[PDB]
Amino acid sequence: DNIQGITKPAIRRLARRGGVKRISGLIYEETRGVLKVFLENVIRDAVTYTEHAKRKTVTAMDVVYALKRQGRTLYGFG
Amino acid sequence: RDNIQGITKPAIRRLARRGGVKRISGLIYEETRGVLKVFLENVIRDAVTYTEHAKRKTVTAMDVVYALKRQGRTLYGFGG
Amino acid sequence: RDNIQGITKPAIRRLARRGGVKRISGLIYEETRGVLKVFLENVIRDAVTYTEHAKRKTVTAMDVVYALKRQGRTLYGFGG
Amino acid sequence: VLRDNIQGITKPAIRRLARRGGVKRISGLIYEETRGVLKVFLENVIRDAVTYTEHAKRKTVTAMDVVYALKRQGRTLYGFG
Amino acid sequence: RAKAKSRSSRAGLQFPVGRVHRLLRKGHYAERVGAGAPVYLAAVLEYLTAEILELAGNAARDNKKTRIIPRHLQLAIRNDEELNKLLGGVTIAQGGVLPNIQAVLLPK
Amino acid sequence: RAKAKSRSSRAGLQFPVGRVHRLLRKGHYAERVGAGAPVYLAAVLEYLTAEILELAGNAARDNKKTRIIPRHLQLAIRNDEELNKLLGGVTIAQGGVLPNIQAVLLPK
Amino acid sequence: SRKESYSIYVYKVLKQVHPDTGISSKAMGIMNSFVNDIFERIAGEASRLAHYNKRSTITSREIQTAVRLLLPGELAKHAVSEGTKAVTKYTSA
Amino acid sequence: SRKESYSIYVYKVLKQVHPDTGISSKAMGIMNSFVNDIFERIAGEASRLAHYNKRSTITSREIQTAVRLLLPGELAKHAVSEGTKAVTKYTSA
Amino acid sequence: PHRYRPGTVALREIRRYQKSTELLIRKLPFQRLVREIAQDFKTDLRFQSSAVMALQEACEAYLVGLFEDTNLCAIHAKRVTIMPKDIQLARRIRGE
Repeated sequence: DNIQGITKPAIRRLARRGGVKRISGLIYEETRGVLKVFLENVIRDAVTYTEHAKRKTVTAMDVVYALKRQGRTLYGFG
Repeated sequence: RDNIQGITKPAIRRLARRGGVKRISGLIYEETRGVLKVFLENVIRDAVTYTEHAKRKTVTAMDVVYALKRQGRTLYGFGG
Repeated sequence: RDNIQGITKPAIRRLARRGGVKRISGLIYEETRGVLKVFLENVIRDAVTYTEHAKRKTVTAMDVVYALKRQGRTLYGFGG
Repeated sequence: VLRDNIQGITKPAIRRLARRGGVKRISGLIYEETRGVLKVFLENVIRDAVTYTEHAKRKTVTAMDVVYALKRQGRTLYGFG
Repeated sequence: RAKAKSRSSRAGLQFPVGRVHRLLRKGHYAERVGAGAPVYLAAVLEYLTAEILELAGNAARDNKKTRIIPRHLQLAIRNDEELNKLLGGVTIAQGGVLPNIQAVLLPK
Repeated sequence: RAKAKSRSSRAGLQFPVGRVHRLLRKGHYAERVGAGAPVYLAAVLEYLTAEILELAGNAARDNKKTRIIPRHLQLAIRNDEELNKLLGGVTIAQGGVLPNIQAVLLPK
Repeated sequence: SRKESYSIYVYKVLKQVHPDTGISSKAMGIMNSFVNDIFERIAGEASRLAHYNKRSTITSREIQTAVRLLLPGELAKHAVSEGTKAVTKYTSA
Repeated sequence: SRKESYSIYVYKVLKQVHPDTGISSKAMGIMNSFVNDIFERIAGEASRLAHYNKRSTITSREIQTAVRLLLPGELAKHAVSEGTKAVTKYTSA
Repeated sequence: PHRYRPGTVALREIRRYQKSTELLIRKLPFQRLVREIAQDFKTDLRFQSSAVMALQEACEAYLVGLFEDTNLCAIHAKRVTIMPKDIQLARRIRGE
């Protein structure tokens, strides 16, 4: 159970970058669930591309393609 | 021209009724007309662009299907 | 002659308004006329000198452009 | 490198210059404004002098370079040839 | 065999017309590719690159810097109404957000 | 005899290299004129000409017009802190003045 | 082995727009991926237009129509102007 | 008699910077005078610079120095790059 | 009837004439004045239609610039009305 590794201070800092002035005490568990759901959909795709190539090492390109298919093209990692 | 007035108030009411809206404030109509005009303009510009590439003078249903297809909405039943 | 009186008070007011002056004292007019007269005299003396050197009898726009150029101010739009 | 020498233009010299000009009473803030004006004035002349010096490929700044630099701004100075 | 000279020089372009032509043929977009397609596409790409670099370079001087970094590109893109429309969905690493606070949140 | 090709085409410039070379010889500025002087001077004039036209066109577009007129040249020159230094002593016919009013004169 | 990127051409253009400024490797990586993105969009749209008309070749007409569709109204006018200038100079060379 | 002017060249530049925009006759006359003005200023300074060094020929170095002396800093910084590139390309041809 | 307070119209005129572009001097009076002054140097002179316009544009620009400078000198003395001594001071400082 490593979901507890996303500590409360990090959540506050992220809300601060977004301009949030005051945060209710229940936002943390919802944010944890949202992050877990977002990660699962990307990881499943990355693993799918990795397996098709018969490689055992996950590569940056696999994540780049996985994000592009959902429309979240990421610039910077080649 | 005045043709924008052709989308009468009752048509807007029936459309809002289909969406389940129970009570509608009297100012929603002008906003809806403005919102509709920009969509039509956007679709027609692409349609006319496709028509012009083909050197045709009549605009066909296929050009409208492709315009909607590019904007990200697909229409079933007219062809394609 | 009386031709100096042809620069009526309203023309001076319009010029002062373009310069942003909000209130004008009644004695500014004779000083402005005196200041303008010496400037015109200075420019015309040079223009006429250039005209006379060329043996012409008509004074052309080039002679005025060169007079202003010698006084240190350049005019764009009439030639040269 | 000299980190700072412009402090070397002393208050008494500025008062004496104002005296040559006929200034009777001087406010206490005139000194820093005068220093800023003089520095701004010197930069514009030095940049041109150096420009002529570099064009000639010389390494020594010469009086003539300053004379020409001053002449371009319209301040012909008589006495130095 | 006359002395060869590059097509990019003839058109007056910096991008490689030969490489773009190769990439079109190897992409299987169509079985035949005309002569004018690559020159036009190269000219368009050069224009868009020059506009981005110009705006980023102007943004750099405002920070007394002399080297371009991702933060300046992000500030250049999110500040232009045309570039922002073409790049509304692209995410740039290390870019951060633009400074903005809703007036309701500021002190009374 | 090879087919003639203009020097402007070789350098890639629009201004006439031959005309500038002719003017330099006829003005008696010096007894000999090097081959590189006219190309450099033409390039500088072309840069400055385009630099002014761009600002004029942007002003014209803001004014919702399609033809550039002297008023737009005046507004372009007087709003730039560097052009205003090079063209401080020049007057443009029908240029007018920039709107400006002293704060002390406005009503309380 | 031998890799391929546009960093050289981005540098040549940079020295023409601003001859006194440099660019960091992090900005260069973003500029290199941006070009590959726009290249793929234009070639994609041009191929679709060519297939609907039942044509075997891609020509400047396809590029022009795609450019008018993908790029906003203001970028298209300028881009098309210089594209036609380039084609005219090449054909007249 | 025939009068020479730069009007066609000014129009070509305007069409390159703004293809949809046009220019009235008065603007053409103003630009045509402005070009001759700057021409005389640069040629004048180049002439003074030639005599102080006892040289009999005007060269690109005289033009570069005159440009740095007359134009303000940033304008000179860009213009010198334009001239250097132009001369380099011309000589390379 | 409605009446504007003193200065409202002055500001309106300032905005109007700052936004406009036409010439402000009457063509005929200026042409007669030019023909009068020139007569002292040489008789029976003739002038082209564009020379009078060039002189008019130069004179109008010169006066506008002098009034702009005089306005600063007026505010410095905490006054609003410009006076002859202000012009005399501006001209003396300019070195004319």
